[PDB]
Amino acid sequence: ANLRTQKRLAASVVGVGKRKVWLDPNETSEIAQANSRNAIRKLVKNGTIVKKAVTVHSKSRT
Amino acid sequence: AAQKSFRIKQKMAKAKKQNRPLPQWIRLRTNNTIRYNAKRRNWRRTKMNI
Amino acid sequence: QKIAKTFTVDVSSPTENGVFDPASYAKYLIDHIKVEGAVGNLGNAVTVTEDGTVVTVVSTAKFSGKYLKYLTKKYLKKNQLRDWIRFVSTKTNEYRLAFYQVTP
Amino acid sequence: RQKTMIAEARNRKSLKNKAIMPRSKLTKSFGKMEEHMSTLGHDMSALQDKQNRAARKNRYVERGSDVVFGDQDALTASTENGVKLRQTDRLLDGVADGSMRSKADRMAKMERRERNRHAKQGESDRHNAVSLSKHLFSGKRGVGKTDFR
Amino acid sequence: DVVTREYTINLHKRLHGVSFKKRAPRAVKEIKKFAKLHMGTDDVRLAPELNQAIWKRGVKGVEYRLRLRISRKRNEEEDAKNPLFSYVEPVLVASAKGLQTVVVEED
Amino acid sequence: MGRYSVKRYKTKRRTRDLDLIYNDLSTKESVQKLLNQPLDETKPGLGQHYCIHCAKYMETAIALKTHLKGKVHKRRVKELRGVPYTQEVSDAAAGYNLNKFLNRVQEITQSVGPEKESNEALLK
RNA sequence: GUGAACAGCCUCUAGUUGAUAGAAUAAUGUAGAUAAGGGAAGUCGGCAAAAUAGAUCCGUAACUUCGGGAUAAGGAUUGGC
RNA sequence: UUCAAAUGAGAACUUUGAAGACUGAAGUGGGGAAAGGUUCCACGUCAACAGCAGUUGGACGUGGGUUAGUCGAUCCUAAGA
Repeated sequence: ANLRTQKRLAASVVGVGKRKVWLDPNETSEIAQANSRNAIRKLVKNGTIVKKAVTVHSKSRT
Repeated sequence: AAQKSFRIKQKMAKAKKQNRPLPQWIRLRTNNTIRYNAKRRNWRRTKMNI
Repeated sequence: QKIAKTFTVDVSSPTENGVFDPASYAKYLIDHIKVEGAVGNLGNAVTVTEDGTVVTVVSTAKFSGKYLKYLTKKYLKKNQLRDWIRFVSTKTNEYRLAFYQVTP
Repeated sequence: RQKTMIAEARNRKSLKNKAIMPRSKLTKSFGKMEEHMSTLGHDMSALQDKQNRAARKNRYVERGSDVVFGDQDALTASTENGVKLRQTDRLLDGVADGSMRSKADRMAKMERRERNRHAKQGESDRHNAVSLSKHLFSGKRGVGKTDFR
Repeated sequence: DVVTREYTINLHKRLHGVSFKKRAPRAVKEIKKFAKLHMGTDDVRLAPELNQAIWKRGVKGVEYRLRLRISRKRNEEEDAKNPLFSYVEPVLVASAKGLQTVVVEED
Repeated sequence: MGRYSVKRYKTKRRTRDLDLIYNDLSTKESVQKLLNQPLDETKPGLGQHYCIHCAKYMETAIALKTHLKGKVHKRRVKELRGVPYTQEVSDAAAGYNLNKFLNRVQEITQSVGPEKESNEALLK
């Protein structure tokens, strides 16, 4: 259904922008049911959401 | 503006309380004339000008 | 004066599984160990050994655990066992290899 | 082989634009890993041995308790409410009988018809229209200061 | 009749003289139409991997000769159209030339 | 192509050819006369300070050494360092008489080969 | 980062993918360009169009409220290692 | 802009995933001042509107939410009344 709210809440609780949240299309029922900070923390501990850390910005040629 | 005076805030609070559609049970009376309230207002269309 | 540094890497789990060749790993480390520029010019200063479960390296010259990790992953990809062999560190200067969380 | 591998790597990299998922935290399946293990041609004997290890949640699917409550039947009745939670509804609580509730809903549906015909944005929008424009139905467009561009 | 016959496709045949802005969408439409004409079905689905391959070089720089395979699949139940169904899938090759259509046996 | 190339190599704007350059350089008596002109007014150099190799008038007196130290003049010198060749060489290569071409090359090497070096040494 | 630069150009953190679309590319425009040879010849009228254009060195007239004019004009050079 | 999946009677536009993109830090970001005044957010729902569709909304219906001995006013004064 709708997951933008969950994505925004997860981004806020993690501390990164809303574009840096990964979700599993295979497993969506749990994330749809989850709507609390404790729920997001427990699921990210479970590893259903990744941090997808910052893209590479090399300076070697510089 | 987060700096309104108390009377201004009271006016806005009364406007917010007023802002509602008609209760459904009104139409169940006898010899009724109210169809839809014409005093309903929304922020997009009408401005109360305080 | 100079203090030697020791690093131990344990490959017990995957080698006992049977998808690892510690002797070949030791041979590769001996052949391709690089110190100060060229490869093979080691001045009898850094030695390696294998016992069948743990690979231990003792270095007196310039060396780093990050560089050891880099060489380990380079050999991992050369043997084409990446995406299946996971590298981690048990504690300071001590590392181990393990599987991943397939859990299907 | 090397040309095929470099082509596949170039296809799969996509490192430039967004990101690359870390292999240490991605999830896989032994069903998928079996083909790669076979291609590498290692000892599958000490690999499938971990399959029976998964025999822990196999019995956990059974829980009992009316065979997990006897299918989803309370949801259908609990979702019939217009609003959830325990709070006073100035529309729902006004009328008790369901027949009169349906009557009121029908009355509202009918009543909105006139505004729908008038194409108003809703029961609240009442923006009227002026019959004529002072700035569009007067003046003489002579030389000099024009009425407008 | 579930069959699998890896074909070959050149984009230059059907992307010549088209707007730079819509190179990739034109490629997608031509690919689906080519699958339609060379199979004879009604429902065609593309592969995310093929989408990655076609867009990967660039929006206005799609490579000419790309290798693809087409799989027939029987449609699921309650499909009012037909059991016919085509699914595409990419596969990379060392050299674009030197290959022709080859049917691959089911395994 | 409608750009810098045509705008710089348009038919109006042409330069001398390496063949005539080689001819005048070889001619010892022409070396002095290429610069010892009586007077000129039309050209911007007023018939003074004309670099033969670059084939241009310097328009002043002190820019001569500047252009000589410049790399472009050295580039032209390096280009002139090559063998001149002519249409006869191309004709001989394209399935024609080779004895005459070989005799001409031998005579060139025996007579005018060091002649360019001697003229350059005498001039500078 | 490119450089004199808070110019423009590409990227990072962050944010967006919203503005009706699909099939073919005829004439008549919008904004741009390009054109062999002549080079302003008609055009009220060198007006939208082009030329030098950045930096370093040389030498810079008439006139003068001697403070400017002046980057006057022109010429030589511009890479990589 | 592209593809897949899911929801959904019904998907060029809803959600997620997979790609491509741009804004390029004197931003399409992060806060605010005037002004705006419940639009913030949650839940069920789409006849009326978002010139097109909408299974979506800054739309509809019901509710939740702003905590100051230290932040500003309240204290003082200027041109003024």
